Amino acid sequence: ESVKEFLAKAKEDFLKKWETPSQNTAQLDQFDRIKTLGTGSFGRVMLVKHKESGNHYAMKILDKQKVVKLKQIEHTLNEKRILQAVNFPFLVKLEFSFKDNSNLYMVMEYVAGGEMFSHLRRIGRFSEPHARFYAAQIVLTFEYLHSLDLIYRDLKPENLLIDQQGYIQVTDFGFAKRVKGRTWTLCGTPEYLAPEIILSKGYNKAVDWWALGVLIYEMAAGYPPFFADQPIQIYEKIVSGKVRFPSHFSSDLKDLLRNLLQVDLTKRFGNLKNGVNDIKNHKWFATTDWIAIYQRKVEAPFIPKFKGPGDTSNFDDYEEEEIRVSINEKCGKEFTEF
Amino acid sequence: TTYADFIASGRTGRRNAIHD
Ligand SMILES: Nc1ncnc2c1ncn2[C@@H]1O[C@H](CO)[C@@H](O)[C@H]1O
Repeated sequence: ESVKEFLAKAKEDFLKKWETPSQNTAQLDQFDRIKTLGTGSFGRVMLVKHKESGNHYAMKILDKQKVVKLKQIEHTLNEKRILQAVNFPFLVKLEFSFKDNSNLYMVMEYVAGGEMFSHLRRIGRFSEPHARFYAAQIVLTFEYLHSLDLIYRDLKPENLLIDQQGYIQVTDFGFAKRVKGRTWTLCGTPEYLAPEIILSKGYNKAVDWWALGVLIYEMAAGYPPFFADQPIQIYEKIVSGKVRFPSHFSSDLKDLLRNLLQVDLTKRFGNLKNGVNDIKNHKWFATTDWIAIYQRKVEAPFIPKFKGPGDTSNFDDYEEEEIRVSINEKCGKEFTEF
Repeated sequence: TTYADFIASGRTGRRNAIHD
């Protein structure tokens, strides 16, 4: 119950910032644009320098227009709202938000370890132990997130940033929604998508549970349990609920996955009575000190290495596209509350 | 090998999210 007690204070805290969110906390002029750190479906993430403090940050830039044409208004407002309110060790910290004629911005804490992905891809696979360590932190993160009526919707190695201490940082909240009850938007990353989503059934918190299981699998095996060259081909597999585990997985891991990768909601771990505790209590997580993990007192099995302040060596190289600002304020009514 | 199958595949790079 130290949890049930902890979250209580968590909730209270979230509620407040949720009702009274932060608006226009800065201006482009205070920032020095360095390199592109990465890309997403709605915009780019650049490495930034804060002139006066001398701090570097990752800055999420969105083009008012693109968001509109792609219909991401609600989602974009959702992301800043929710982000500016949460507070957990495994989620990125947003520091400044603000807009201008042309774009929307989100200044976040710069996580230099680079993406989980890049490392995952390089190394090949993760030792179940190395996996667990990461898992465990997503397990805790969902626990917090969910208790706030929040739904993540985009877990994928590409969104899991490795920090100076080799701990996770979940970035990109663009599909995260505060929602009591069912939701219906079709969004996410194909490989991670839950069946209920594809099938357009209306879905809940449990989708986040399925992605966890896809995550653990991609972590420990080297590939996703459902892959093909076109998303469609992927979809058919997901709804197929037919999964092959590598000969190298423990009977334990298999067990977990089978339950997370459950096509049936009234049967999928995470969505049951005991809720999370079905997961946390799993034999797989037998050697897990949830506290130490939370406390960031655990054994970082791997520590990316950062040369200096503003080192973009754990990130790929991107093409640079000049960001401009219209002398005409665009799409202002749609973004009143940003 | 599946791994073998995965590497030749078209989605080994960074995966974009789907709007619609
Ligand atoms: N805080 C951050 N630090 C560094 N790179 C980030 C950060 N947030 C997002 N990114 C990058 O931009 C992409 C946006 O999803 C990420 O996959 C990553 O490449």
